[PDB]
Amino acid sequence: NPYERGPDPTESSIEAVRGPFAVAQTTVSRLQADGFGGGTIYYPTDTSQGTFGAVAISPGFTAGQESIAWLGPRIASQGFVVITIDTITRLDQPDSRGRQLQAALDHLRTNSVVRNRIDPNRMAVMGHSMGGGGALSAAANNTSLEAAIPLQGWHTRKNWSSVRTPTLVVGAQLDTIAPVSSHSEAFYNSLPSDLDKAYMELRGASHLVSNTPDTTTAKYSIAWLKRFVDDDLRYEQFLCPAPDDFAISEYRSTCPF
Ligand SMILES: O=C(O)c1ccc(C(=O)NCCO)cc1
Repeated sequence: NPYERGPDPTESSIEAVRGPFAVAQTTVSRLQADGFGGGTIYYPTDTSQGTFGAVAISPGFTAGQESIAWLGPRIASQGFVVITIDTITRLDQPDSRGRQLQAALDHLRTNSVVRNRIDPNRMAVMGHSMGGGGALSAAANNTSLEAAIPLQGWHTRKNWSSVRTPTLVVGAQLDTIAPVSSHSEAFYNSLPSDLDKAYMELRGASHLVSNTPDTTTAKYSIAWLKRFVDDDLRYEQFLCPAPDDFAISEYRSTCPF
């Protein structure tokens, strides 16, 4: 596997706030951005091991970059190019949010500071609440995406039988804004039964768990991005079987992958 980056993983390594790769960040202004409201690109400086996969993360309704900013460097420090985006308007709906995620990804293909650091064939999308519903719409409109992770996602669309991208559904047990029963779990159930997928429910968590550094959210999101954006079979140990975490209230997967 030529896409493997960094040393072999442990529980502490996937839990670390910053991984091995030192990270730097560049900004894309609202004017510089074609198809989204701008954002911050986090990237590893060490290029000696090769290019990295790309990840785009979207915020929720009326939210901006800082609700998801802590995910940028945390994920990128494991060996990824991560752009956290602002939406074009504060009221953009989940279908629009999936486009701004794809436009942010495409913008990485031609970004000057990053395009030499990116493998444009291995990209993933992420999002909180409506940004999570957008992450599903971006996968449902681009079967070449390698991973999708809606974090407490929200969407009026319940049937996702057209997603072909390995998807990690992260719901919050005590979510009232987007309850897992009618949202997150409904998304996992309508995904293809043969798709490499997994539903993870965070114990005692509200809708706001992703707006602040949550280690459980970070560790499994890293494992998913490794196993699927890098095809890194070293990270399957953390997904198959069910993780032993009190932080996880429920878990269902298509393991082994
Ligand atoms: O971001 C929020 O504060 C928010 C956005 C949308 C709703 C809503 O109307 N969803 C009903 C469908 O379950 C609620 C809260």
